[PDB]
Amino acid sequence: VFIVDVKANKHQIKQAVKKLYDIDVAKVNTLIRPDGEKKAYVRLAPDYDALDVANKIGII
Amino acid sequence: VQRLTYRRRLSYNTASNKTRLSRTPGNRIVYLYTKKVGKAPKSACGVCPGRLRGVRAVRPKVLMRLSKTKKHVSRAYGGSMCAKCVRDRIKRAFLIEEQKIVVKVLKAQAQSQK
Amino acid sequence: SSHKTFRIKRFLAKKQKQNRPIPQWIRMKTGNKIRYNSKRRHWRRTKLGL
RNA sequence: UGAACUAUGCCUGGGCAGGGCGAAGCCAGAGGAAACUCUGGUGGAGGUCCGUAGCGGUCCUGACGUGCAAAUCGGUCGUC
RNA sequence: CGCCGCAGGUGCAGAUCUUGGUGGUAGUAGCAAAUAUUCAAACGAGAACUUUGAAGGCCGAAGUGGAGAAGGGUUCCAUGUGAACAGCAGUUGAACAUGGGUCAGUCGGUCCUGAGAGAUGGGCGAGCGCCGUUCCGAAGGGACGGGCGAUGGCCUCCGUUGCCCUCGGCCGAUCGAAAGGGAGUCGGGUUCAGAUCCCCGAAUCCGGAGUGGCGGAGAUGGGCGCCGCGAGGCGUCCAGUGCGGUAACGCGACCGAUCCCGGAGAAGCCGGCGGGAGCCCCGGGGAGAGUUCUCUUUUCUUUGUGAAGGGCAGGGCGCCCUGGAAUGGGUUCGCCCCGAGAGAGGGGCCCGUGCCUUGGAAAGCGUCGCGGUUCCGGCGGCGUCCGGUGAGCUCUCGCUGGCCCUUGAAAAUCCGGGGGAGAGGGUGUAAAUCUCGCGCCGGGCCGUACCCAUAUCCGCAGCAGGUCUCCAAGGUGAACAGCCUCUGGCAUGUUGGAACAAUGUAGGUAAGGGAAGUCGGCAAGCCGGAUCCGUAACUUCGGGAUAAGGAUUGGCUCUAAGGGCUGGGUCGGUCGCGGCCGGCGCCUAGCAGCCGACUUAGAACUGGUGCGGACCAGGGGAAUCCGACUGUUUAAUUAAAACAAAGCAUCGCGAAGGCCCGCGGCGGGUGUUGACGCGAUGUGAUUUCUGCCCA
RNA sequence: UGGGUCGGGGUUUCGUACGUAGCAGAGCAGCUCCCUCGCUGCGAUCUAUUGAAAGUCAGCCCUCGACACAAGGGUUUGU
RNA sequence: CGACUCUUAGCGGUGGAUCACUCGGCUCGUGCGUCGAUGAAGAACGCAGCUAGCUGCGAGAAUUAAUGUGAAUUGCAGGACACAUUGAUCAUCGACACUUCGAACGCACUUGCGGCCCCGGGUUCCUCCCGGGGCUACGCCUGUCUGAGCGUCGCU
Ligand SMILES: [K+]
Ligand SMILES: [K+]
Ligand SMILES: [K+]
Ligand SMILES: [K+]
Ligand SMILES: [K+]
Ligand SMILES: [K+]
Ligand SMILES: [K+]
Ligand SMILES: [K+]
Ligand SMILES: [K+]
Ligand SMILES: [K+]
Ligand SMILES: [K+]
Ligand SMILES: [K+]
Ligand SMILES: [K+]
Ligand SMILES: [K+]
Ligand SMILES: [K+]
Ligand SMILES: [K+]
Ligand SMILES: [K+]
Ligand SMILES: [K+]
Ligand SMILES: [Mg+2]
Ligand SMILES: [Mg+2]
Ligand SMILES: [Mg+2]
Ligand SMILES: [Mg+2]
Ligand SMILES: [Mg+2]
Ligand SMILES: [Mg+2]
Ligand SMILES: [Mg+2]
Ligand SMILES: [Mg+2]
Ligand SMILES: [Mg+2]
Ligand SMILES: [Mg+2]
Ligand SMILES: [Mg+2]
Ligand SMILES: [Mg+2]
Ligand SMILES: [Mg+2]
Ligand SMILES: [Mg+2]
Ligand SMILES: [Mg+2]
Ligand SMILES: [Mg+2]
Ligand SMILES: [Mg+2]
Ligand SMILES: [Mg+2]
Ligand SMILES: [Mg+2]
Ligand SMILES: [Mg+2]
Ligand SMILES: [Mg+2]
Ligand SMILES: [Mg+2]
Ligand SMILES: [Mg+2]
Ligand SMILES: [Mg+2]
Ligand SMILES: [Mg+2]
Ligand SMILES: [Mg+2]
Ligand SMILES: [Mg+2]
Ligand SMILES: [Mg+2]
Ligand SMILES: [Mg+2]
Ligand SMILES: [Mg+2]
Ligand SMILES: [Mg+2]
Ligand SMILES: [Mg+2]
Ligand SMILES: [Mg+2]
Ligand SMILES: [Mg+2]
Ligand SMILES: [Mg+2]
Ligand SMILES: [Mg+2]
Ligand SMILES: [Mg+2]
Ligand SMILES: [Mg+2]
Ligand SMILES: [Mg+2]
Ligand SMILES: [Mg+2]
Ligand SMILES: [Mg+2]
Ligand SMILES: [Mg+2]
Ligand SMILES: [Mg+2]
Ligand SMILES: [Mg+2]
Ligand SMILES: [Mg+2]
Ligand SMILES: [Mg+2]
Ligand SMILES: [Mg+2]
Ligand SMILES: [Mg+2]
Ligand SMILES: [Mg+2]
Ligand SMILES: [Mg+2]
Ligand SMILES: [Mg+2]
Ligand SMILES: [Zn+2]
Repeated sequence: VFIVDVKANKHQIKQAVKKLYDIDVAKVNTLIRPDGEKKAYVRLAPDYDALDVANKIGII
Repeated sequence: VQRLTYRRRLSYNTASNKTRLSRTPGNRIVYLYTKKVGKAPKSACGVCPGRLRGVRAVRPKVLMRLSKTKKHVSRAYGGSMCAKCVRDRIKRAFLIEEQKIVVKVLKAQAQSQK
Repeated sequence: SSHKTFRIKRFLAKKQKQNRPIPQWIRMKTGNKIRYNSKRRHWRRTKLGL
């Protein structure tokens, strides 16, 4: 789960997460929060685990 | 009795909001949103009330994904004109053209006099 | 309503973030002269412009 | 500057229990010289009748009248 | 601040004076619309109001239930606080504080056009501008087609590029619907709060593929010479843009452009029938509960199969073939149909939401247990069964009618056909091509929480007001009536306790009389449903009419009548205790068995004459005036005799026009019109009349 | 001794309770080695038990039966 | 006796007059007298470690650079900062940058949808998908290119 720029679309979120975390993602679901920020649910590819990626990202 | 609710935000009994009752594997009754009833083509003649046979009655945009056979009949004007009016036009074309020969011959034999 | 445009939703977002109590440390600032957020809005008393 | 209330035209949607009366058309039977007539069914018309929802607002000149309400409430009512 | 001068926005009790503050009134009015609360316990300093349990009630499916649109905008959800606020209180909250929460190719927006809005050309206008929307425009910037070339390069040969030829009117930009049109997502699980969006599993639409992804189709057969016992082989020549059915039309594809034609989109209201489903009801079989003082094989609950395919029922056909009908016949509740082809026989097509099947039982649910993973989509056992009814209710599909001086959208979008410019290959393990099967890739943007109202919207408020919709159980009953109940919900509507004075508000009863009351029967009361009788004057013959008036109505035990399904066989004369043909027989006044709704009529018995026992539920008649009727009207004192109306009469006008708008344009409305039409008046159905006067 | 609360009796209101029994009962349905005229059910209502049952001071009358409770509390008042 | 009521006084409440103050106005005067398609004014949305308003700022967002200055900012925290192999803060401001609407400019907006030319990626060049960059308003002037005319002519 990420907080992203409101002007970024699903394609841009997909590329952004791919290069600066070196992971492959399956799909991106997007909503705009009531506070105005955009939230992205980025589902990783089956061969990637979201737990160790979050561990090395630092959001455990 | 278990009462029902709409599953979409359209809350009015409009022509695009028609539903039918369905029993799920979970043993509950739910609304299933039906599609509009399609119509077979009417004959291109415009003289006979019945709609065409041999052609599936679906909504117009469904015809894009149907095969050719399901949308016509193996005959001249098939899927556009009824068989009866095709027979009438075959006979009418022949007889009128034959009658053109009659008037052509008739003046040919009548022009023998100066 | 549930059906809203992006501009209306963005407008409601800003009105929501600015409807919060003032931070406590503000009163400690020299020459503060601010006691409380006088622009607090409750959804039931006063309605938004739009 | 206003048709977010209201007035009217247009566009596109949605909606209106249960009963009564019984128009045309039709069937059969009967009486007729004919012209035609009578009887029993069938049928289901109508800015039709009783009456819900809805819409309206007659009377109590009822309640209230610093009200629940800057026009509301009860019963009774009109239309359906 | 005094004194000498100077200068004023220089003196308050009033002005229903301005602003601010404070009294008496007064601990007063009041906290009284919609039946209702009680017991115990918990937390807590504190409980009429919070929570849990128990009990008694209410909403009673046209809800006080479950979900939406508009509007609100975080009110949603957890935890905490307890100042203020929630007109008593609160341990509670839509309050306050801190955090959290809205996930989509297939639900909408987006797209289309509607009534309409509106640029540009043009016209007008001092001017900002506004008129106009096809009108006073050189308004097509596109195209597979062909040619000239650049060879840009995997220069074989196909993609590019510039120009030319040819073809080309949405003849009008653009905007305009979260209820119209508009391809395609369903089932299960999951949260404190999200799900048709997340997870799991099943699909599906659109778009793309140049080098072509795989199959299949096109498409691969005949003739003649020879070899070869024959089978089978070689050479040459000729075919081959599929095939079947009399037909309706069928089959998996089934070459084809500009152009043309057509279809779908795409159509009102109402009636009556029929099919299907969901619900309701009835008889059994389970599982779990309830009652058991006596009875009750009893009462209650529950007892699944999505989309998408395939097959089969069922419904419909104004579809075909044979054939030719009066002694007319078929046929509906009604109708209606037939030598322009009835009946009958045999076929074809469409829909198929029903059943079976893949999905599928692995899921779900109900029960009985066993493990723990503080709080496992844990594990396991068993079950998820058989039937019957219907003018039943609700959706849906279909058929057939009725009504209109009313005829009930448009456009995006998709498809079929007609025509045949072309393209394809030389007999190959072939080409062009393919709406057939499978395979590969993608679907961006915005919305999505919650309330949706006797507390989340508007009305100054948690205001008896207002605010658009969907679903809809049992009994009674004509019924979506009223009354009671189940699912679901709530706590009596911004307080409680004690009493039961007057006066009130709301609701009842009252001997005898019966409108004597009053402006006036105002108000109240009488009547009331259904069945059987029986109904006048008058009348526009339709009505009046439920006229008026009278009788009956309960309970129980019966008795008749009103239907549907099957089977009606004379015999081994023989063998496929049963079957092929027949010597072998007369229900033909129809029987035999089984099954099943309500409804009607009659009778007996019976109760203290009570029985539409609550609920529901017309007082009636005789006249006069006005308006014909139905309709409309002063939102907030007048619902009427007022307005309207059909009918009647009159007037203007043939378009260079009548009437009307316009500051202005030869601008605009009637007018997508043309005298059976528009425009302007009066009168006000029907009937009967409408006299005299043009000074 | 007192006044209460129950109970009892009296009064009075309504009208004859539940259960049980009946060869009462319009009738109807089953059993007939049975019965020689019967039995087994359903059945509103009827009869007897039964002027029964139920209520009756809360502002009815009398109790002397039962039970507990009643020399208790607070505030004031002087010629 | 007390209550109650009235008058006066002390004290205490209620209330905010009076007085003193004034980073505000009002008036007069002076010098300048400068907006915008190189996108103005105005609007919207964002930007702080803790930040709602005000203020400042624009994805480089309570500010970068540069220059002057010379040890702070400060509510709290944090970490800088030899002040010379250059520096806190503040001021100035000439470099750079400057989101979306708005004359607002591809078309349209209470929404959304295009077209053209380059670059990168999936392609593994051919054009489909994704991303990035630059263009695509009206009027008008000079010039340019491409054209039209049974306008006037010339030659054939
Ligand atoms: K076909
Ligand atoms: K009727
Ligand atoms: K729409
Ligand atoms: K109608
Ligand atoms: K059962
Ligand atoms: K189980
Ligand atoms: K063709
Ligand atoms: K809503
Ligand atoms: K009292
Ligand atoms: K009187
Ligand atoms: K009427
Ligand atoms: K009236
Ligand atoms: K005119
Ligand atoms: K007149
Ligand atoms: K005269
Ligand atoms: K005259
Ligand atoms: K008895
Ligand atoms: K007795
Ligand atoms: Mg989304
Ligand atoms: Mg729609
Ligand atoms: Mg099914
Ligand atoms: Mg408006
Ligand atoms: Mg309006
Ligand atoms: Mg009527
Ligand atoms: Mg009526
Ligand atoms: Mg009223
Ligand atoms: Mg009054
Ligand atoms: Mg003065
Ligand atoms: Mg004064
Ligand atoms: Mg009081
Ligand atoms: Mg009160
Ligand atoms: Mg009730
Ligand atoms: Mg509700
Ligand atoms: Mg809440
Ligand atoms: Mg309070
Ligand atoms: Mg709050
Ligand atoms: Mg054109
Ligand atoms: Mg549009
Ligand atoms: Mg929810
Ligand atoms: Mg199934
Ligand atoms: Mg026939
Ligand atoms: Mg199972
Ligand atoms: Mg053709
Ligand atoms: Mg929701
Ligand atoms: Mg209210
Ligand atoms: Mg409000
Ligand atoms: Mg207001
Ligand atoms: Mg009450
Ligand atoms: Mg209460
Ligand atoms: Mg309330
Ligand atoms: Mg009396
Ligand atoms: Mg009397
Ligand atoms: Mg009198
Ligand atoms: Mg008198
Ligand atoms: Mg009255
Ligand atoms: Mg009469
Ligand atoms: Mg009787
Ligand atoms: Mg009238
Ligand atoms: Mg008249
Ligand atoms: Mg009115
Ligand atoms: Mg009025
Ligand atoms: Mg009135
Ligand atoms: Mg007349
Ligand atoms: Mg008239
Ligand atoms: Mg006694
Ligand atoms: Mg004082
Ligand atoms: Mg600097
Ligand atoms: Mg739009
Ligand atoms: Mg010339
Ligand atoms: Zn035809």
